Amino acid sequence: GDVLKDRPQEADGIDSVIVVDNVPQVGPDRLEKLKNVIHKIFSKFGKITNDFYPEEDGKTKGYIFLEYASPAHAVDAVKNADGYKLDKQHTFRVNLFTDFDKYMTISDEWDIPEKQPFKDLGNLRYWLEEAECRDQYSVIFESGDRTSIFWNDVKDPVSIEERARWTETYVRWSPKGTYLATFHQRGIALWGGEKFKQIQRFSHQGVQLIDFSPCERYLVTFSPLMDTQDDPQAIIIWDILTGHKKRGFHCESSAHWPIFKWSHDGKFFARMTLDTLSIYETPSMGLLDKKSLKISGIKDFSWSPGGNIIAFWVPEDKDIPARVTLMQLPSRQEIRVRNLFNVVDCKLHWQKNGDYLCVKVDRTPKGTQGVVTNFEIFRMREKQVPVDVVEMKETIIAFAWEPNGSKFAVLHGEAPRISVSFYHVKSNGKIELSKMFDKQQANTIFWSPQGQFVVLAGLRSMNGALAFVDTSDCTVMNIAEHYMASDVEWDPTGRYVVTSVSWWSHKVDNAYWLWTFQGRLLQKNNKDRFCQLLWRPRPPTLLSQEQIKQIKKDLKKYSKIFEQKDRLSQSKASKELVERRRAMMEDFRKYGKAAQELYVGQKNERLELRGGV
Amino acid sequence: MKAIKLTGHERPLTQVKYNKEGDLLFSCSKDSSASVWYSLNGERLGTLDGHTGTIWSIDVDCFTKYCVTGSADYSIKLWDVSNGQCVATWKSPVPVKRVEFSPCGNYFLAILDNVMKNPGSINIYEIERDSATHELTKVSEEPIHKIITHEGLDAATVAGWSTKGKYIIAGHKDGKISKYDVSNNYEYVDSIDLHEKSISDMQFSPDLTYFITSSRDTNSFLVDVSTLQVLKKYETDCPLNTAVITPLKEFIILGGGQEAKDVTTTSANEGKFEARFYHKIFEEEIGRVQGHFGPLNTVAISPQGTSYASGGEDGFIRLHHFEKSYFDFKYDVEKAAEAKEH
Repeated sequence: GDVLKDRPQEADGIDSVIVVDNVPQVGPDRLEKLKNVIHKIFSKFGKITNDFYPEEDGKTKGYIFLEYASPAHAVDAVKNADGYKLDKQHTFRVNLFTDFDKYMTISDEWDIPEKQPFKDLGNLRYWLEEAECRDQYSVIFESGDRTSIFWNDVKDPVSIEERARWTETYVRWSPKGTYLATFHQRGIALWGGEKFKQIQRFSHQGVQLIDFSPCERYLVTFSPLMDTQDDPQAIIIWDILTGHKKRGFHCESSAHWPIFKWSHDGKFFARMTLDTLSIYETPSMGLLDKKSLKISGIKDFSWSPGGNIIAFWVPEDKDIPARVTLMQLPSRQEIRVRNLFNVVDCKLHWQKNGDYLCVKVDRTPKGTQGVVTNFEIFRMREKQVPVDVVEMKETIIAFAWEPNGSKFAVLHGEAPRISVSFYHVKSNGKIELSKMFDKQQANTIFWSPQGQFVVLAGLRSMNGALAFVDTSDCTVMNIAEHYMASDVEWDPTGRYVVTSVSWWSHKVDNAYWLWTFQGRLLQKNNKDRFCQLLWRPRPPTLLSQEQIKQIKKDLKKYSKIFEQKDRLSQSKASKELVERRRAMMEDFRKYGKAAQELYVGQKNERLELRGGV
Repeated sequence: MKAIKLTGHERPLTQVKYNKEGDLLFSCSKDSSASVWYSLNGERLGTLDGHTGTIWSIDVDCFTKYCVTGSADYSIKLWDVSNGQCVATWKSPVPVKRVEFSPCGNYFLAILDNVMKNPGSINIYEIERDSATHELTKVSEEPIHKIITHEGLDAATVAGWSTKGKYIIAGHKDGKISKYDVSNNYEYVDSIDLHEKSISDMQFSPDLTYFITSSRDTNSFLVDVSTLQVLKKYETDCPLNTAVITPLKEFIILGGGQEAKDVTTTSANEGKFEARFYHKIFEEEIGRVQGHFGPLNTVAISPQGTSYASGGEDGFIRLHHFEKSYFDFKYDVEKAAEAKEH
């Protein structure tokens, strides 16, 4: 009962006896009134057959014992309910007194056959062992009714597996490619191990969003379809290392996913209430400082890649003119605020290392127009966060930073084709316009992870519309097809571009297109009801000053050390039993040319290997 | 590939065929009605009813306007594909074992079996067609020519037309192939002696300039039309009923098998009559595709090379759609040579 250390037994004891604790305490009428309530509450398990109401040193009686003609109903009875509640402190607390034949002293404990980091090796390991020559792993929705696995073998993508109905909606990679997150409508699964099976699965239905912390430790699941799974905790956070639901947070209405945003380290997690920013903390998903930050009018918020900072912004809110705020955490201080004044919208673009925050700002004159776009760049390594005001120009529709660097590319509207502007860092300081190119169909700027190559893409156009630029000093290499292009992705090290046409987006061609950085198409493979393509992530495993030095070793001119040896190995792959088969192929092409000739001459017919359109 | 199973026929299959655009599949069996199926999903479009005997052969014209059937009931029928009605019947003094349209649809040949005292023959019929609608205007009750079993050969069992209808190629019950010159009043041109058993199938490449033979003697030969040179030999340990040349890829599909008879089959081993894929040029077995409960009697490939169908002595048709692993299947020297292009 009453003592602040007191509890019922923590497992079942002997089967036959009811122990109920913190009963209605003795006083006027209460003693016989206790029987009067007990023989209604406990009579639904069967009729009371013995009752024992002891007293102890003359102190008021906290517990009673009850027995039944069928005794083994008692083990159900103290499982069937606990906590049923009468007056005052009387909240009936149920147990069976201790076993005396069995004991709880030591067990066999707990096996695990394998865990998550094995298929991190089953990314890197496979990249070493496998013979080819020379690239990335997929990740294809489309060939056939199957979720399917491919390499990039230069000649074709070779298919490794095609698995029938693996996902019931969409399939998502883990950040290093370690797990595959597969949606099943009866619970999200993490498919692990080298040959792919479920190692972990999380029961949440109504889910459509299924995304990781960027450091692979936590999974966040969101149901836009309410069930009674959520009630009403629709944002559910699952810990991958334990395998457990750590939190649910109640549902949402605004805006784009992720609505709940992680820091880079995965230390902090947060969501906006419009009148208050709430900040939640790893490892247990607590509440930082035991507080939430009462700041009003926030229109979006973006975490820095650098430890540990949020950029957020407020438009004109009643008494408050518009501003962009840089806030440091866990201190929670608005370290750099700049009021921007009379803005239709703004977009907050971090550089990839946290070095700079560029803000794209659209300002309003008294005619109520989006008259001019400005670029204003905060510098975060530099003392007291100085600000590069850079640009003034008409209708900027896109902006993108150089990955891992400091250059950027910009698109302007209404000329009447889209104009492209290119920006570099000056040796005297400041970042400034350096080049432009004539107006085009490109609406999307998509840069290589290796910094040099930028794609200018007219996504969701029937034709053309992909243009390719090498950088520094931005020079156009190539322009190519992709009929009804929707989807676009790069190799993590910038060698290959893949672009696709999802059947969710478009239905006049449906395909994936695979292309080498140069201006050489590898292949385009039409696919019958094409759903999706995603490369498996492959981060460079370690990086260091000596690796950065080895990259500079040949000083710039040409080099001839590696590729010529791989081409020599490929040249060896045309030899030894190979020669007889090369001869066969040849003899066949010749036989065919001979008949091809004769038929053109004799009856004017062109031979073929498939029935023409 | 993915396979689904079409059931309609309760009797052993005798022939399956795709149409020119590869969206319909036609089949006949030892039942007296033929079926038409959508090749996309295996849905049954309808049936061809009117024969009273096994239908041995079915063919569909290049327009998909008519199909023709040959029957054990001693008749050939011409059917209108859009309503399934019979528009012409010819009576035969003997069963008809095979029928095929000329490449442009104005003639069909029919193999008349050598039964009772008939020596057998390949009959050629003419369909005069409206040049716009390709509907028929006239059929004659007589064939316009009869190639009677040539002196020294046994009766023909299979026949087809080469490119532009300039030759008829035939296979015979004594393992020979013979060739007839259509311009020159179908005169005998030449023959080769290939198999120790009857020729059980013969099918053409997509351009009709070469063909592939099969026999229950376990061998299959790829043969050039103009020379009758044998180009390739595929050697098996299995009696063959049927064979095809694939479009798109350089593959051959062969099919046959030996009925089990007296030996017990376990549930683990049930459903293992297969089609064998060979590389056309290297003559090497590259795959076996299981699924049938008795010998394969007929195989057909779509002209787009994107699916194939097989019909079994088990009374089922398995319909196969190729997947990405099939389209990308390549020997190392084939990857090399395809890249040498650029």
